[PDB]
Amino acid sequence: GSSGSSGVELHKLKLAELKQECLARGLETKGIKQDLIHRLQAYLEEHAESGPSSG
Repeated sequence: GSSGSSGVELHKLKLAELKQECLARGLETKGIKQDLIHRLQAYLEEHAESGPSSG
């Protein structure tokens, strides 16, 4: 409505948060912050729910 935030970003999440997400998903919680995020994004894009059909 006002002064709100529409859209979640992994970056915002801390190292502990990123690792937690990977654990629940069942991915490798190894590497650094970038490693966790990169893996999360790759998985999201691959296991995309809605079609990319943009426009």
